[PDB]
Amino acid sequence: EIALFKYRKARLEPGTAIGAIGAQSIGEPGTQMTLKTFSMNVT
Amino acid sequence: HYAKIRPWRTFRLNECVCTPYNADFDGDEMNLHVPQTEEARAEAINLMGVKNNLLTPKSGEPIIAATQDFITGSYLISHKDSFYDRATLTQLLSMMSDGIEHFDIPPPAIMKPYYLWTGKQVFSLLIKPNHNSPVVINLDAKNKVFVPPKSKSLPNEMSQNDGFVIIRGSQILSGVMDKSVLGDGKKHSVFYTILRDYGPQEAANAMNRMAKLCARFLGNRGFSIGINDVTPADDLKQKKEEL
Amino acid sequence: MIVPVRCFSCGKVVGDKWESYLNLLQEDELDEGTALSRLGLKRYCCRRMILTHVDLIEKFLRYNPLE
Amino acid sequence: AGQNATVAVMSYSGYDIEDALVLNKSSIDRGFGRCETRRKTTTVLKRYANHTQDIIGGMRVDENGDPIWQHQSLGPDGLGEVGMKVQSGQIYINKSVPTNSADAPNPNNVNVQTQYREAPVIYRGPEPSHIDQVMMSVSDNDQALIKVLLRQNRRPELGDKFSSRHGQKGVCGIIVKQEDMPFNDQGIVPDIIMNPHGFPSRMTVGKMIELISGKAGVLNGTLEYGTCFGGSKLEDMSKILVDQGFNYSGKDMLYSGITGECLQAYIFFGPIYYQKLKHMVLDKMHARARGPRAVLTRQPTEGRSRDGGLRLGEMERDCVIAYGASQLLLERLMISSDAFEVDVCDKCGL
Amino acid sequence: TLKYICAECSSKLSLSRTDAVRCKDCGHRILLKARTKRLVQFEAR
Amino acid sequence: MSNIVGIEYNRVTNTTSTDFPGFSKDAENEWNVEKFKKDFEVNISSLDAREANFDLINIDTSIANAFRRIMISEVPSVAAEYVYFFNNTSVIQDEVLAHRIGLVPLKVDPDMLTWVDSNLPDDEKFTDENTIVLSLNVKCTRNPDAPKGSTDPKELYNNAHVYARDLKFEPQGRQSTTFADCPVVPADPDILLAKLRPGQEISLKAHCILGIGGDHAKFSPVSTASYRLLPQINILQPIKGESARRFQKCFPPGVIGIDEGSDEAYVKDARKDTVSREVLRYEEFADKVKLGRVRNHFIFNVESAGAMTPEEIFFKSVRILKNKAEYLKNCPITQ
Amino acid sequence: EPDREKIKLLTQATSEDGTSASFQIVEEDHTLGNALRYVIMKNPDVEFCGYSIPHPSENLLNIRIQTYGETTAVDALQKGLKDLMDLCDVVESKFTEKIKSM
Amino acid sequence: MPVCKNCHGTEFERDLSNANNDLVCKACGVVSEDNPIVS
Amino acid sequence: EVAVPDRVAKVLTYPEKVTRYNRHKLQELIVNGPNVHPGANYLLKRNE
Amino acid sequence: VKTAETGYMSRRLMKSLEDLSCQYDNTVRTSANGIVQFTYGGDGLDPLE
Ligand SMILES: [Mg+2]
Ligand SMILES: [Zn+2]
Ligand SMILES: [Zn+2]
Ligand SMILES: [Zn+2]
Repeated sequence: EIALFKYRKARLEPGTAIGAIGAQSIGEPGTQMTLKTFSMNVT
Repeated sequence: HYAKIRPWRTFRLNECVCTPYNADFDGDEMNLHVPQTEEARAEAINLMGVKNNLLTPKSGEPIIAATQDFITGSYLISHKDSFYDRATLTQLLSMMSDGIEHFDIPPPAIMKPYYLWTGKQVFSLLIKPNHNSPVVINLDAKNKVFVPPKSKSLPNEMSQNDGFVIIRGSQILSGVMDKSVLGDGKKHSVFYTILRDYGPQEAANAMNRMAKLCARFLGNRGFSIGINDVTPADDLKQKKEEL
Repeated sequence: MIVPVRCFSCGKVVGDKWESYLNLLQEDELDEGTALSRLGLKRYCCRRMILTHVDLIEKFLRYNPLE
Repeated sequence: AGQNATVAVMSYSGYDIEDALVLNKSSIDRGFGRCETRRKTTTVLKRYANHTQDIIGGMRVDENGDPIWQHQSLGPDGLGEVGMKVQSGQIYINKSVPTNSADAPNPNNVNVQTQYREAPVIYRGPEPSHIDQVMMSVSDNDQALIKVLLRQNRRPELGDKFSSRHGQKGVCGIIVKQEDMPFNDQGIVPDIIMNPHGFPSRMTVGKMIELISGKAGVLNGTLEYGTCFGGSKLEDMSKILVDQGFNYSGKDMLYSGITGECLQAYIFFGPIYYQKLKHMVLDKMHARARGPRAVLTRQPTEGRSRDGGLRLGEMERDCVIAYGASQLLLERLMISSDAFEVDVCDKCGL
Repeated sequence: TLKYICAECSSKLSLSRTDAVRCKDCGHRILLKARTKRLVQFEAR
Repeated sequence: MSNIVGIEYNRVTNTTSTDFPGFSKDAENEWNVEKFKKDFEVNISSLDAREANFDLINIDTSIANAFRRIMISEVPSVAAEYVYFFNNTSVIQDEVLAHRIGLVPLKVDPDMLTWVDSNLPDDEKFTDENTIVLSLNVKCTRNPDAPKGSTDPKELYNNAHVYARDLKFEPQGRQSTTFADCPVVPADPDILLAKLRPGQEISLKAHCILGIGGDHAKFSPVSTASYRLLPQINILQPIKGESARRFQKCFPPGVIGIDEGSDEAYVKDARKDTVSREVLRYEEFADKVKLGRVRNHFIFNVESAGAMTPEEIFFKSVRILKNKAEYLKNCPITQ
Repeated sequence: EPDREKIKLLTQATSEDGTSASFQIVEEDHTLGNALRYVIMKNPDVEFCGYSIPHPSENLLNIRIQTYGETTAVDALQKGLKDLMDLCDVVESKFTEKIKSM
Repeated sequence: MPVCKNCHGTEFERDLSNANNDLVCKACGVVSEDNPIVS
Repeated sequence: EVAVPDRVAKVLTYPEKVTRYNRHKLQELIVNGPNVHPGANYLLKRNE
Repeated sequence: VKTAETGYMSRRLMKSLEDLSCQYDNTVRTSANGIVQFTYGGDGLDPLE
C-alpha cells in the first residue's frame, strides 16, 4: 500500500512548467570550484 | 510568508529558512511584497508556502531544516553523555512547545540508582509528544562520519562512536543529530521523514518545536573557543618539527 | 569627550575617577596601575575608561574665537 | 573611530546565528555607541534679473497662540531657531519667491513684489531632530547665502551594524535587559556576545589573542602592542593573567542568567574595540504606497529619495514562473502597477 | 532682537531689514544665530 | 552528591542542584517547613556604607538567582528624567548633558514618594509626591586676577569644571518638610558633568520621578548584585616535601599555607580565592590535588549607588518578592 | 476588586477533569520563574512543571503543571506558590533576627 | 483645480505622512484626482 | 511568518471588500483609526 | 568574475526554456503546441518528490 501510494503520487502532475524548473536547476550551481589539477589539459 | 507585528523596525523571518535566501546578516537588505486581490493571496499561500517548499527541485533533498546553532546544540543535547535531572528534563521538555501542548514522560533509561534520562530519549520526546499525535516513523541512517566497526559485526552501530542511527516508532535509539541526519544534505533526514510520512504541517511543527528548544537551551549550556581550545600541544610541535 | 558618570557594563560611578587620576599622575607619581589600585578600582570593566579615553573636550573647547 | 566593550564569546539565546550580535540594555543606555547624524540644507536666496528680491518673511501668528503646526519653529525672523525641535512638517527655513519674475517683463512702476507666496523646504524625516547651528552669510555675488545643519542623537537601535576591528561584521539580534547575560565572581555582565561559529570558517585566531591582550592591558595598566609580526607575545601574557589570579587562557567560569547555576563549558571574555558603521536602520528603512509615479511610464521612481520603488523582474519574475503562479504574476505586473483602458477594434483594430 | 552672534569676535549686533549683511568692528562677513530663549523639553533617555 | 561540583580542565560536572523528592526511589527529603526554619543560619562578614559581604545557606541556585535578579533591576530608585532648559549656550548639546544630569545618582531615600501614571499630562503629572527638582545655573567670565598658569587652566577661569555639587535643590511647600529631617545631596559631589568656557552659559531645571530599573539604567540602586559559588579545596594524598613551594607559588598567597619544615599544605580559609586552576596543566598536580566549587554558600558582594544601605536593599528585595508572589496568590483564575 | 489580569487558564491545552493546565501569567519574568518551578517541582504530587516565555519582547510567560491523579493542577499551583511566600518569610525573619546583632 | 464631488472650490493639502502625498480636499475627505505624477 | 514591524506595516495596506461576515471587524478597524495599528487608511464606497 | 559570468549564463539559459508546459496527455509541449518528449524522463514522474 505505502510503496504504491508513494509511486502513484510521485507521477508528475500535469500543468507544471517543467522547463522553467529545469532551467532554474541548471542555472543554480554557480560555485564552480574549477580544480585544474590532473588526463592533461582538459576543461 | 505570513505577517507578524513586532517592534524594533528591522525584519525577522526565522533562521531555519536562511539557506535558500543565502542571507548572512551583514547589513543585507531584503525586500518584501504583498498581494492585492483575494485570488493571488491564496495563489501565493497554497502554491508557494513554506510548508510546501521544503525541497529544492534540483535533486529533491530537504533544504530548510535548521542552521548552525540548532544542529550544534542538538549535538550537545543528544551526544551520548548528557544525562538530565528530572527538573532539568522537565524544564527542557516544557521549553520547546511552551504551553500549547503537553507531554507523556516515559520511563527513564536508568532505574533506581539515580534516575537519569539519556539525551537520545529527550530527542525522542521532541518527535512524538503524545499518543494523540499519529507520528510513528522509522529511519536508519549515518551521522556524516563514523569509524567502521573494526571487528566482524554486521551492523555499523558497534563502533567507537554512535555512527549508524536507527529510529523505531518515533524513537531514536542510537546516534546524534548532526548534519545529514537533521538536514542540509542527503535525502534521509528526520524532517524529510516526518514530511513524507505525515504531510507538511507536522514537518513544520517538529522544526518549530526544535527551534524554540535548542535556541533557548544552548544559551544555557555554554560553548566557547578559547586560546586553550586552539593550543597546539608539545607532542604535535615536536612531531611537526621533525616531519 | 567627557568621561561618563557610570561605566557601561557594570554600574560603578566614574565621577571623582578622572581628575583624581590626572592629579595623581602629575603629583605623587605612580606607574600606571597602582594609581587605579589606590584610587579604588577593583573590577576590570570599570578600568577600561580611565585607562582608555583620550580627552577630546579639552581640544574642542580650544575653538572659541573670543567667546 | 569607535568604542571599547567587553564581550563574551558564547552561543546565547539563539540570536547568535551568523554574525548576529546581541547587545545589553542598561549598558547601551549609558552612552554605548550613541550617534550624531548631521545633514545640512543650504537654500541660497537669490535676487532675479527682473528687479525683485525673495523676502524670507514669515511668522503668521494666528490669534496669539504660539503659532500653528506649520510655522511653529520659525520665530519672528524668518530663519529657524537654535535648539527647537522639528518632527516631519514644521518649516525650519523660509523661501518665498514671486512668479511674475519667472518671465521677463519691463521694470515698470507696476507692483512687481505684489505677492510673496510660500515655497519653503521642510524637514521630511521619520524621527524628530533639532537645530544647533543656523547661519546667514554672503557668497561671491553679494547674495544672502544661508546654511543650516540639523542633528539628531540616534540611540543605536536594533538592526544597526556593529563590527569588530579585527575582521568580523555583525548586526544585533535582540537587546537583553540587564541580568539575563552570564556574570562572573566579580559580577561583571558583558556588553555584547559574539558568535563562536564566526571564528572557524572565517578563520580568525588573532581576535582570540586580542581578548587576552585587552584583558592584560586593562589589568596591568599599560596599553599593549599587537602590530604586524611583532608586538606583545602570548607566553608572558598568560604569565601576567595567571599572576594576577585569572585563568591562563582568558577563560572564566560563569553563572547562567535564566537559571542561576553554572555553565557547563567555560566562557572567555575580554575587551574588543567595537566600531559602529554608517548603517543605521533609520537610514535604510524603505516604504511604498499608492504614491508618486513617473511622467514617462506612470510607474514609481527609483531608490528612496523621490518616493521610492522596488523593482522585480528579469530574474525575479521568472521565479514565480518556475513555481507556476499565474494570477500573482499577472496581478503584480498589471493591476498593481498600471490599469489602463486602451480602446480596440476588430476592423483595423488600432 | 538680540541675536546674530558673530564668528570672529562674537558681538551681539541686530541688523535691519536692509543691511547687505555685514558684521561689527571685527570686520567679518558671515554670522551665526544665537540660541532661542524658549524652554526645550525631553526626557533623559 | 555532597553539594559540590567537579572542576575539570575542559568542563564542569554535576551543575544541577538535584535536591528534590522523586530523584532516587524515595523522598529525598521534601519541604517540611519546620526543617527549613531549623536548617537556615546565615553568616554576615561585614557591612560598610558601600560594601556588604553577607552570605546565605541551604537554598538552591534558583531563588538565589531570583534575589540577585530583583536586586539589580526590579527594585525602585530615584533619578531625574525631565530636564527643562534655559538658553544653554554650551558646546555640549542638550540631550547628552541631560543624559549626564539624569544618570548620576541622587542621595534621597524612597517611600517619601509614590508612582506616576502615563496619563493625566503635565499640569497633573506631579501630584504632591513626584518631583525632586534640581535647579542649576552657571556661567563665567575671564577672572579678574593675576595668576600665570600658562599650561593648566585652574586659576585662569572661574568654575570651568562644573561638578555634581553645583546641582542645587529647590523645595516648595511640603517639599521643605522632607528636606528638614532629610537634607538631599547627590551621591558623590566630585562628579564631572560638563566643561565650560567664558561666553558660554548653562542653566536648566530638571524634574525627578520614581522609576524601576527596567525603564532606564539610572534606576538601578546596586552597581553589582552578584554572588559567588565558594571554592572548596578537596586536597587528598598530602604533598609534603619540596613540592609545597611550587604548590604555594602556583596558587595565590592567600587560601593555602604550610605549617613548618617538611609538612603538608593546609588551607587557610574559604572566602579568599577564585579558580585559577593552573595545577591542571602540570604532570604533578593533575591527578593529585582535586578542587571544586561547593554550593550552599553564595558569597555576596553588593554595593550601593549612594541611595540606601545594602541591608535595606536585601530586605526590600525579599519584601518585594513576597509582595509579587502575594499579588499572584490573591488573583482569581479566569479562562 | 475583580482584578483579573495576571493568571489565565488555557482552554486549548488542559484536559477534561484537570491534572494539567497551561497558566499564562502576565507582567512577570524570570524573577519568579525558576523561583516557582523549584517550589512546585519538589511537590511529590506534581511531576512536570516548567516555564518558558513565548517571545522576549512580549511580557508573557507560560507554565504547564502536570501532576498525577491525586490533586488538581489548578490547586497545585496554590500550594506551590504559598510555599515560596513561606520561604521568603523565613528568610526575612532570620535576616531580621540576625541583623539586630553586631 | 476646484474639481470635487461633495464640496466645491475648497483648499487642498498634499500629505506628509505614509509616503503617499496625494492632493486631497478638506472636511469630508476625497482625493478627487488620480495618483500624483512627478518627474 | 515574516515579522513585519508597524513602522512599515501601517504604510502597507491590503483591500478587503466587506462581505456581511467581517462587517463588525471592519467597523472596528474604521472606528479605531489609522494612527494605531489595527485600523484602516482609505475607503471606497459603492458610489463612484 | 565567476558570479558575473554565471548570472548572465543563467539569464540567457532561461528564455529558450521558459515556456514549456506539461499537458494532460502526459507529454511536454512548447509554445506553438509542439512536442519535444513524449513522456518526461521516460517514466513521467515528478523529479522533485
Ligand atoms: Mg551579505
Ligand atoms: Zn566597569
Ligand atoms: Zn566679531
Ligand atoms: Zn471635500
